[PDB]
Amino acid sequence: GSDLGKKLLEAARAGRDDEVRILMANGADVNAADVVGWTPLHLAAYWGHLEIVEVLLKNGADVNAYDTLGSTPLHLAAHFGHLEIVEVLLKNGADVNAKDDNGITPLHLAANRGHLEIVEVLLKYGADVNAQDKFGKTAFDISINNGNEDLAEILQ
Amino acid sequence: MPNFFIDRPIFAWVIAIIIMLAGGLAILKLPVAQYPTIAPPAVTISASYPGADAKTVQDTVTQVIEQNMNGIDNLMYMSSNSDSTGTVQITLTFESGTDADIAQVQVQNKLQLAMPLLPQEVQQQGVSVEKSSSSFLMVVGVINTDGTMTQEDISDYVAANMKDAISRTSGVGDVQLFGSQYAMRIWMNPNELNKFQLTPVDVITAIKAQNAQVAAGQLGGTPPVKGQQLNASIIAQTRLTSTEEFGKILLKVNQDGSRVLLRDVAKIELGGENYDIIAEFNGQPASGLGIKLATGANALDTAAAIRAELAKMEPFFPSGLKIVYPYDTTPFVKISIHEVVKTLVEAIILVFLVMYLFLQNFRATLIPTIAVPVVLLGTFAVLAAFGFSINTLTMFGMVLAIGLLVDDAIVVVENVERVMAEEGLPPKEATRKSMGQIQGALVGIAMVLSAVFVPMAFFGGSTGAIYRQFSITIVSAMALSVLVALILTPALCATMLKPIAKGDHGEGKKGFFGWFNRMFEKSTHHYTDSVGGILRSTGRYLVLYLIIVVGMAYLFVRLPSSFLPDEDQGVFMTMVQLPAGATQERTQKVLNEVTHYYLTKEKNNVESVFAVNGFGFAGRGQNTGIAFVSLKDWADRPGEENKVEAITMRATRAFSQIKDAMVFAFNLPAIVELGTATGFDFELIDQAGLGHEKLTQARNQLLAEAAKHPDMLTSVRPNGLEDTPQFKIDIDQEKAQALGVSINDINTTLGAAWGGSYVNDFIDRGRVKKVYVMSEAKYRMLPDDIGDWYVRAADGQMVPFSAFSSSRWEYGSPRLERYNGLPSMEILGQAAPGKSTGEAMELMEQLASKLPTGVGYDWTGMSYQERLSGNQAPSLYAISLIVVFLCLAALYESWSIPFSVMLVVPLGVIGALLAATFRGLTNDVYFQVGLLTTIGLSAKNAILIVEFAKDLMDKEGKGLIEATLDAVRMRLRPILMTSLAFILGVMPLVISTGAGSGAQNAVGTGVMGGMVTATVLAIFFVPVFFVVVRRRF
Amino acid sequence: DIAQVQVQNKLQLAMPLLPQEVQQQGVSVEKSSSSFLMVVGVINTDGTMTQEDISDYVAANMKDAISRTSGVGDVQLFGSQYAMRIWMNPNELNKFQLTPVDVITAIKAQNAQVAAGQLGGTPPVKGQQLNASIIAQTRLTSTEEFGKIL
Amino acid sequence: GADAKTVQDTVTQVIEQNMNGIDNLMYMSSNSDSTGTVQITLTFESGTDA
Amino acid sequence: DTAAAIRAELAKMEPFFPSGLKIVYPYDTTPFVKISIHEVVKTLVEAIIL
Amino acid sequence: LPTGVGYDWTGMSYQERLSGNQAPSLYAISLIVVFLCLAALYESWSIPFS
Repeated sequence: GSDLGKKLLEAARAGRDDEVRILMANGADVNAADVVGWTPLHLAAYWGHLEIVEVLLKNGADVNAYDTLGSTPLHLAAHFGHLEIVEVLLKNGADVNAKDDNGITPLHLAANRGHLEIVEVLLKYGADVNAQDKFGKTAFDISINNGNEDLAEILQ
Repeated sequence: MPNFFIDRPIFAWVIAIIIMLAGGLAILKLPVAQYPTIAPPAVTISASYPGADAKTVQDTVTQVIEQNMNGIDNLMYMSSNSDSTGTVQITLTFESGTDADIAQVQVQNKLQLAMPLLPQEVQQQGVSVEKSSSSFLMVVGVINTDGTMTQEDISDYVAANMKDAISRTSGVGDVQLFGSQYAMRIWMNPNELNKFQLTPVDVITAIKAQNAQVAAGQLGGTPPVKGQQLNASIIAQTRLTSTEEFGKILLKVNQDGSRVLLRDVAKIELGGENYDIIAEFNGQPASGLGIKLATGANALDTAAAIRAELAKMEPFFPSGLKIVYPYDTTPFVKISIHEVVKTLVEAIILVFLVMYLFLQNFRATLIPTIAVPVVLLGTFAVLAAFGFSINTLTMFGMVLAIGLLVDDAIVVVENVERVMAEEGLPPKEATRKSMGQIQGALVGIAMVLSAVFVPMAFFGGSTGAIYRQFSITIVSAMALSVLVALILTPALCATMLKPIAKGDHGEGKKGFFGWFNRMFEKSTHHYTDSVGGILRSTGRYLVLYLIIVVGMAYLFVRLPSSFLPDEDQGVFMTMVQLPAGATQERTQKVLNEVTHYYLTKEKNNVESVFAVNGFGFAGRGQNTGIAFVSLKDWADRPGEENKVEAITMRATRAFSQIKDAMVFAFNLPAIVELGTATGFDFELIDQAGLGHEKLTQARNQLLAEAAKHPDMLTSVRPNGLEDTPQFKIDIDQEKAQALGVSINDINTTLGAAWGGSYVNDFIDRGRVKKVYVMSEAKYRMLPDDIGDWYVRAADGQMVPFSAFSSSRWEYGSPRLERYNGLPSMEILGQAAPGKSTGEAMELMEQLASKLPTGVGYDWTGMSYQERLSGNQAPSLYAISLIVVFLCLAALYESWSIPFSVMLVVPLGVIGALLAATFRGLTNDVYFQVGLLTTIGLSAKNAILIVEFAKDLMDKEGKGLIEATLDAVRMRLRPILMTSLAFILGVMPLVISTGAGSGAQNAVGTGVMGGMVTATVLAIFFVPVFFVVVRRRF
Repeated sequence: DIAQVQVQNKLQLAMPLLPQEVQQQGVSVEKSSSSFLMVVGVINTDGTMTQEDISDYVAANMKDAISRTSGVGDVQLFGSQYAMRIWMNPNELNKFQLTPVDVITAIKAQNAQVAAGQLGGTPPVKGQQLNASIIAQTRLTSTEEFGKIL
Repeated sequence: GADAKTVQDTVTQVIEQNMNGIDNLMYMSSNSDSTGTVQITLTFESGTDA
Repeated sequence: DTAAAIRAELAKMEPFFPSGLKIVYPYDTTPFVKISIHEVVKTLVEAIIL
Repeated sequence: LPTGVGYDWTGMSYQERLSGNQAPSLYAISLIVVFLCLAALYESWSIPFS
């Protein structure tokens, strides 16, 4: 909500390392949030900017931050296939078994697109495979609807 | 021909009378506009699929029409823009020379067969094919001072009452509306619909069922029974007129007999159709309508008739209502067309009295005062015949010709006055002897100038429509000047002149006149000895020629090319663009700051401020906004600090401080519909089915790599919009049927509650208005209110949106633009202050060859006309030079001679190039036209020197040098008359600021500069060239 | 031109009389000569491109951009675009007590783009700081999305 | 089924609302019968291409 | 002229063709009408020579 | 008639008053174009007057 956080939000989505590091030098808030509830971590995990997501959490950015609906940056990264960001936000203390207000884990978002490497990355770190959304749907049923075989055998 | 109109003078007169009356039938009929139709004809399909996004429109409305615009004639573009409000706008663009009506019907029809592909939700709203001129002749604003009204009431009182009234007016064309005529809206409270177990679907049903019109039939209708004595129509239940009646319709009944209505569930009101736009005239809640001109009418009289029609109904409409004019250009067009009339009538005065200074005879001065009006009136007649009009371009065309109009009269008058003085011959014999010297030179000059200006008319495409006005006008003017110099002027010389006998060289007696004749003779003898001294020495003054040519060519490159000067039309604009995800309240907080700045600090210049939230250029979104700033008359704004080129800078500087708002104030361009600031319209296209995101990556890459060459690329901007948050609901198809819920119920509920559904039509005061249904803002602003909407399953139990749906956010584009069917994104920019455009074009079509696989480029806008053009001017001027050389070899009967005349074109050019440099003037079209005029009349004042010298060396055999001396002596006087009259008539154009400043100056500076040089240099060089060429051959 | 205009002005009276199975396919009115100005062929030199694959690319990426040309009144494709052809089997439909009408209803109920609305719309309330679009359904855009149709 | 007033409100006053601004138009008449049938007759100047 | 516009536009797509697609012209009547005029042009040139 | 009730012609009655308003300018433009032709033919302002 301050004039230093809005610039961080603007430069993280556009992918600028110089401006982001500078604005972080001046003590800008890396927990900044848009009118939707997004820190630059979410924007980087959404648009595929590493060398930035590696920078925001060193400066003290909240990894398990959530927006006005409960979507962490893992939800955004696990939904598009940013593996080099998934293996990062987890090394920095991200809740892999997280849940938005609806009730989906990042497995329910990675099994939809077919990002099997990320499925392995996540269940390596204790991702619940018997979890259910408010619909009563696991990752197995979601991999079956889409009719995949890899994600079908990964989950036994 | 001349010796014919000497013993037959009255004959000449009756021509000069006809081509005078023929002008009067054109001063009164010719339509007066600001600029003619130069833009490429174009049409704009428009369609608002309401309560939608940018992809829904792209996939259901835009791509469909974009596939079925097949077999259109003379098509260049298929530009398209789909917004998030729902409105798609498709802009075609046809060639130059195309009928707009035929193209418009071709489009209307190729769409009429594409209509039954669009949904049943656009066919209702309908599309609107209409020509694009973007040219508001004038805008009208309607206010309620009291404050009892709103935008949605003034809009209706304007539509139902006045739009009709000013539409029956003379030359009014199309009338656009700001605001929206009345419409009854039903705002629903889902907290009350659950209680009564209702939804916004059986409401749609009850409103479509209890307002429709039904056909019944007749009584005693044929075929009748024998013995019927009565026939009368039958009328069943019909439309609902008053809003109260809507509160009387039934939806259901409960077990206890309680009857359910609308009143107890929804809230019924009369408002507008679309609330997105919000107009304010100085903060006062206001609205208005906009008028654009009918093709082939007079704008001055049209505006003077509309300013009357609006008073004819002044007293009838309620008290508290006022009518103001935020944007008009006629107060500027009237000046722009008058500041030249007082220039032409000031030029005939100056050429009248200059001849009183040199000739010193009243009867000698009246002759051009008679010829020039004849020529102007015949020019107006010729324009009226070709369908042309009166514009700024056409009038400036005859302004920078007036010298060629007075030159063809004084050359005839001063030569007969020189003969009557050197030989004492009477006027008849003196004229019939002079025209025995000039009758052929004037025809050669006619051909020369025809070849000089004509090629300018075949040029590019949009500049063609400008050069063509100029060329047609000037060619008509010179064609009539030469005729009246072969028809009327010599007859006038044979009658009006008064006999003088030999030895009347002119000595003068007491006043300015004796001094002037004496000094003229003295300066003439000295100048003549000087030209002799020069003729003794060639090389010197033959190498200076190369110095001048080199300086000219080196100045022709430090001249920043342009198209037209921006001027003070009395109005400018401000543009507000806020961050994405911005509301209407913030934009209005910014526009009220704008208004306070313009009404508090600049009230000495600013008349009013017309702010429009939601009407931005390059976007109709809730984010942006515009403001039309109008200024006081030019007498109330004296000086240079009180112009628009300074208020623009003041306002830009002040609004740069506005936090979280990109504000930009700018002046109007000369040609509104056209592009400005010599930019380029580049655009990326995806020809491999790449996504929007990958093409956005390619664009960001190209921008990050174009800031690498700031030497020729300065501000390379994406004209489009960056992606912005959006709410993705995912309807679970399993849990929706597990409870027995129809999906066409879910989607309908959502769209009606949040987007508004055109349900039906109703009648009010004898006019059709619309019936919209929507939710009440309180219940549709945020998520987490979704759970308030309960839809009905077949089992009766009502289910919320929380059981079916999941929710998420995503960055999806608010605007999606196209080009020729394929997705694309536009990229603007401009060449550095010193570099040309072609360099910036080749650079970034070299930077575009390095983009990912499947991404191509294309040019649009003004940059497309330069691809199929550019190489027209050099070839056309080369063939013009050939034509001139041949027309002069015919006139002199020699292949070498002409070069002498053809070596004075760079003299009158360096003067203009020096003046426009000392004044900071660009290479406008006015500047090129002034260059051409100076070239033409310098060649004219040289052709006669050479013809005199040649005739003296063939008829009299005086010799080369002596004959050239006699010729420069004879012709000195008229050359100064022309130069002086032209300079004096044009000086007001170099000084006159205010109205028509950037154009008057752009013309007059170049003209004056070229004239000084082609007068004080051409008196000295052309004899050198003549002798040189005669010696070398 | 005016001839085509007169001809197409008389259709407007006839088009509402035709079935929704013709209009939905697209009527076409066109000046034309009866003989081909020319033919333009497209071939995959190497392979891995069946007639279908070449005809698609031709219709999508080079047919419309040529029919818009000035001088081309009519263009005939020697093939057809792609389309999610749905070859059904009765022995599996009577096994589920289904019919093609339910298939079509489900499809056109699940491949549809809804006019959702707008977050923070117009007219808003005092104190709103948000503006977004809403999205509920999309065009299934693939083959593995049509199969999940319920 | 529509009577003469319903069509002058719905059909005719919304067409003659747009028919203004056409080139070389001498006059325009209109008729609105009871069978719903509506006619609008625009008369242009002589020398005009029809 | 139409055929020239088309032979231009086609060149404006070949760069974006996938690996293997090739444009052939199995049927064109224009190659004859610009040769039927050339063999008569050079004919009337030989005529003035002779 | 009462106030707010005007009249206007149409059909042949429109062209009738059009011609009635045209004739007076026609009789003049056809005379001041005979005067000029005669003065030109005979080069005198008295012959056409007579």
